[PDB]
Amino acid sequence: SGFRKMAFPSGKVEGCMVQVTCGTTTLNGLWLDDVVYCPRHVICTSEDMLNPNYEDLLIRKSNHNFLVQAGNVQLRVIGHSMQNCVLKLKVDTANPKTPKYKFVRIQPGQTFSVLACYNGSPSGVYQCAMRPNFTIKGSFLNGSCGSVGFNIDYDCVSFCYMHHMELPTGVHAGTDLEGNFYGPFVDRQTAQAAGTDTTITVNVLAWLYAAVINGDRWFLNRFTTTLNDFNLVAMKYNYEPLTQDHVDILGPLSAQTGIAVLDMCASLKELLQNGMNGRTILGSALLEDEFTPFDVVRQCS
Amino acid sequence: SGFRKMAFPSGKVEGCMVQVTCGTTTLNGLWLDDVVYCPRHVICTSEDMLNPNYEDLLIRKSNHNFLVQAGNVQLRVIGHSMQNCVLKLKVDTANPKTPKYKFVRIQPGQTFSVLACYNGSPSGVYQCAMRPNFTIKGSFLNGSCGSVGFNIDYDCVSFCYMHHMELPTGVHAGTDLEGNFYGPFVDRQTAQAAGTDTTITVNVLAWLYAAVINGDRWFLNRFTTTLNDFNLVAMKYNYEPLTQDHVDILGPLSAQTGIAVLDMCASLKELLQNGMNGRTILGSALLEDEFTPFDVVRQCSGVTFQ
Ligand SMILES: CNC(=O)c1cc(Br)cc([N+](=O)[O-])c1N[C@@H]1CCCC[C@@H]1NC(=O)c1cncc2ccccc12
Ligand SMILES: CNC(=O)c1cc(Br)cc([N+](=O)[O-])c1N[C@@H]1CCCC[C@@H]1NC(=O)c1cncc2ccccc12
Repeated sequence: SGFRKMAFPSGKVEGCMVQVTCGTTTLNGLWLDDVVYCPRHVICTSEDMLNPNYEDLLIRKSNHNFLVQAGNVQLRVIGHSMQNCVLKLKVDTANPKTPKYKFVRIQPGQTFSVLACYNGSPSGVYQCAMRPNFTIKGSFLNGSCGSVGFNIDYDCVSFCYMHHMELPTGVHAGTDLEGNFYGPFVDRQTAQAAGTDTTITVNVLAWLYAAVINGDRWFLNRFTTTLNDFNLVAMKYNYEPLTQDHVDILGPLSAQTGIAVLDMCASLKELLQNGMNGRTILGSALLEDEFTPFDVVRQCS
Repeated sequence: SGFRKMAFPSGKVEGCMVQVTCGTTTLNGLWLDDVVYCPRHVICTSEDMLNPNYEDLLIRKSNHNFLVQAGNVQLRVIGHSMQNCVLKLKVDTANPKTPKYKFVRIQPGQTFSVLACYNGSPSGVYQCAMRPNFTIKGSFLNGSCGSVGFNIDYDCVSFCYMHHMELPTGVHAGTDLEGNFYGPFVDRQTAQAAGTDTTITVNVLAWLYAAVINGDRWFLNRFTTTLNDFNLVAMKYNYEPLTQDHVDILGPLSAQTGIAVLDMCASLKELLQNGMNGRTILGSALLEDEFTPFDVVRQCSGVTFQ
């Protein structure tokens, strides 16, 4: 028992972290097989960032203009290309520590583990959720670009995020590993306000099921609601509307606990309307929305 | 910016995790050089657990009763011994992925990362604190015994915890890597109770400094308090007494923020008495006590590891 914010073991990703330097600009890269992936803004100077022409900036660089270092050892570049917002550097050798991997584009509300790196060396590993406004509330400092987010399934690493920037509100924005940004953000130094965020309804429901599994059941009530009646309450408290696909994804947790999803929604409605009255759920005084149903299943059997 | 419950990179420890099977029992072992360390209760049947005599039960086993697998490679056991509550199995082959390591016994309130493993496979990593009652509030299922907790200094892994059991109240208990339990617990299926816990004060102060570093300042005030006056309020709300040593280790965070420790203590005193008035600190409606001053510095300055 117990329920913790748990990241995947980072070893398989650590073996892929390199340093990428173009001019004086240096950030982290992801070395998989014979390709190194990193944010394309490594080819920009600070003044370039205000209004970059990435296609022009790329021709004025060359294979020799890229300095890739794997553990203080330099790698040699044999090719350069740009796919959306990621730079791809073909190198001399396939990484011998390349894990079984895929590139995936996650949906908002899905979670993943981030390996925060600086100069190609890891600082820490933590769990994040792709927020409905396509930011993530990460922990990143200057030099962290190129750090990646990932999930690990039975020995295959699914890379889903590469870090590009911190917005003025302190949240983070990035691309998938094909270089397409999550959300409407762009790799330019310009006003880009993230839209207002919302609470991930299905994740909050997943976490309440985790609480019931761990013995917290004071919030269960005898009432029920419909999907439409619940969604009227959700919009009032800035919760994502609940869909039938979300109900189905909670099916495993509803079956293990015997609590129907729309019954749990009735419990959630009361929690939104009345608060918690000085109680906690899984040690939290607030409703937690960065655990997916699959995150709950993994820890809660 | 941002502040997360952040674990160490686990790769170095992942390379040491093996599976240990004795009879119908399988749990995790830690393979360092040519030795595998694991909970000694792997030699017990369920009936043995009610009142085991480990010295007798170990005399009754042999090298061949132990099946050790590192991934898909079987390792052959050439010796078995017991050091307190840990079993030590000498194997023919040294782990080529053995990192620089030490075995340390941590103090209550200190933090570490747990690499949750099952059948020798790492499943997840998270940060936890050694609670003042010498339990940890972990996330563990059946088969997790032998999972280890650790810290990393540059390239050296300091192992400090090996998981042995879940108490009936749902918290977790274990040993250092010399086999000595943290707390008054024993590896026996018998009535056992953890003592009453307290809040780790120096960690709450560290976390408040992390909040200021991240721009949360609404809880700051113009007052300062004395050590004694604070401790009078702290002990009344089940907080650990604040010591001069705790003030000194908070020094870097105090200097980086320009907020004196006893100045922050005035904020903590008001927070303990009055709550947050519907506000949050680093996204939490409660005071967090599982970040040490060193954890805060490591995360907010970008300390890295091999
Ligand atoms: C801060 N400002 C922006 O992050 C930013 C904002 C916008 Br709008 C657009 C871009 N853009 O287009 O690349 C940005 N990235 C910067 C531009 C050049 C390359 C990388 C730069 N950022 C980091 O190094 C960085 C990453 N993570 C957390 C941080 C925390 C503190 C300081 C810096 C970071
Ligand atoms: C649950 N019960 C106890 O864990 C327990 C309780 C007491 Br009282 C004493 C011991 N003791 O003496 O070892 C215990 N360990 C068990 C006995 C034999 C060896 C390993 C056993 N535990 C696990 O497999 C385990 C570990 N962590 C979380 C779990 C969650 C659910 C189920 C099992 C676990």
